[PDB]
Amino acid sequence: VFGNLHQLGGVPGTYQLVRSFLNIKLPAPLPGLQDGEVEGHPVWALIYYCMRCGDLLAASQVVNRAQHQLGEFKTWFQEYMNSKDRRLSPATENKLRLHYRRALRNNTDPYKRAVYCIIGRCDVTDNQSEVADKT
Amino acid sequence: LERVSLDAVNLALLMALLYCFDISFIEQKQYIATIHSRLQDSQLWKLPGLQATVRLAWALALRGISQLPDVTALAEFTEADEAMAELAIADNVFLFLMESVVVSQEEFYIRRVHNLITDFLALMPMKVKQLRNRADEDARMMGNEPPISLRRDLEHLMLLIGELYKKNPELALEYWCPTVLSKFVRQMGD
Repeated sequence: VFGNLHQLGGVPGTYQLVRSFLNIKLPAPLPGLQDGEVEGHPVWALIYYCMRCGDLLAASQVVNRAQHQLGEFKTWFQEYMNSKDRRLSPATENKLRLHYRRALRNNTDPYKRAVYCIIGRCDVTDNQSEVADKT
Repeated sequence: LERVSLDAVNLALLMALLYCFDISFIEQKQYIATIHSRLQDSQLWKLPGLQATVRLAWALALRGISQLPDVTALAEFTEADEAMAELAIADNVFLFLMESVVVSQEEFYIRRVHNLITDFLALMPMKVKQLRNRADEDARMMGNEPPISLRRDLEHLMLLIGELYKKNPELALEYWCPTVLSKFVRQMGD
């Protein structure tokens, strides 16, 4: 971000810096393919990267604003965040896991899968298909 | 009867079994207690659906029997009844009722069954609510017919009514005549 552009149009907030990474950096040669995008922005990729950065809170906020419909997950994100990040509810974690296996596991947008898998610790057999790009 | 699933012949025995459970008081209740225990154990059998029904039916009755508190105090409801009944529902106890009802000694059968059907309303309402709430939450906003039907236990019950009652007005009147069924209808309307 700290190098030309726009200089990004908006304020230097962390969120925008990541939007820049996702948009300017190599998610697009000349933009496209299989993300879920609203208003020109891959939300799931954003949450994933923000999470990658360590900005969990911001990632949570993005989800809140998201316009999505897996919303139960939204709940499970927030408490994961609230606690020590080992979100352990004696309650639902089990429920989240079932949904992952049935709905999410066989399908979806790579980043969405990443967020579910990583936050949830959903499927211990380990690896994320499309978006592991670095060692 | 187990050593029959499809065999229609099963219907012939339903009068005896329905009425038998209806008159559980006659048994002792050392015996009734023993049956109850054996049945909970018997949850092993999914393949026999009709075992599952009859047992579930017994439970619907047993709850009423426990009214003389000597029995009821002894038992814990969650362990003693709800857990088992719930298991039976999961094991398609409603589905087979629906089948019995849909695929309709007529007097004995109609009378005994309608007693069965009604017992379920009055004694069972906790189960109905449990299932209804379960169903509302379960599906999420590509559902296949099989997925739609899986959880459908409550609707199946409604159909049970529809098949059993159909024609038969006699029976049907019971719903309307006094303002628990009438409660049932109000409930279902919700």
